[PDB]
Amino acid sequence: TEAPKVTFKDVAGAEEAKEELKEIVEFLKNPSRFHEMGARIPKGVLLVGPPGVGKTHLARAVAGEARVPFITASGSDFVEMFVGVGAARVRDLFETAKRHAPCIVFIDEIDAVGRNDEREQTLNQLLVEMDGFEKDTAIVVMAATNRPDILDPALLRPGRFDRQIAIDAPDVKGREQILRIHARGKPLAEDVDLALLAKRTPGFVGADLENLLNEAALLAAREGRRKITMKDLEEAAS
Ligand SMILES: [Hg+2]
Ligand SMILES: [Hg+2]
Repeated sequence: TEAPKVTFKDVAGAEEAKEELKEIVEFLKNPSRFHEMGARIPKGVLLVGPPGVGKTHLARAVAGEARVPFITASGSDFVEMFVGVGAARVRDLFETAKRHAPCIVFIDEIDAVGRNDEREQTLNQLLVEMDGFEKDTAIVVMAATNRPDILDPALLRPGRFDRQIAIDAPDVKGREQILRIHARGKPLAEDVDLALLAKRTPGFVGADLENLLNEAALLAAREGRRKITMKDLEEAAS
């Protein structure tokens, strides 16, 4: 019931995405206004971009910026459940979401569902739940993927995820943020400059930054060293 603490001011980069999401935010902040105005918002937004680019974080920031609940679920989990259970769970998800107007329902790993009885049954239920939305339903469904081209076309038809928003690799601030988060718990030498590390890793995604630190940690750990140095980070980079 408590909206996330994360807001747009906490999201580095994604400047274009934020612009395109302004409309969703304003709707979530005052759904009654858009209803009375007879306006019409998507209700289905797909964030497109590579893994470790901050897609989930941004979606959470939308709920935070609008100070509205952020209800999460995983397409992966749904499909892992017994045949029919994933569908039943999809059903439970939207029934619960409807008791919290307005809100954001975020389906993680939509690829698992949109890309086998389990998957199909889960997908058909999601399709039905989305078509089941009335123009008055104060719900915005968000999802994320990097391969929108191999996604079941049905998920992109009008009334569903008919709004896509590109999310590129993190900018220098995004990378620094990712690096600082993953550096927690790792002993760094005084000469370690995470800000410089971010500047010198343009194009890197969350996974690369994570393996860079882990690989630096392993080197220092293997050589029996007590602290990770800037050189270790530079060596682990490639
Ligand atoms: Hg809702
Ligand atoms: Hg991360």
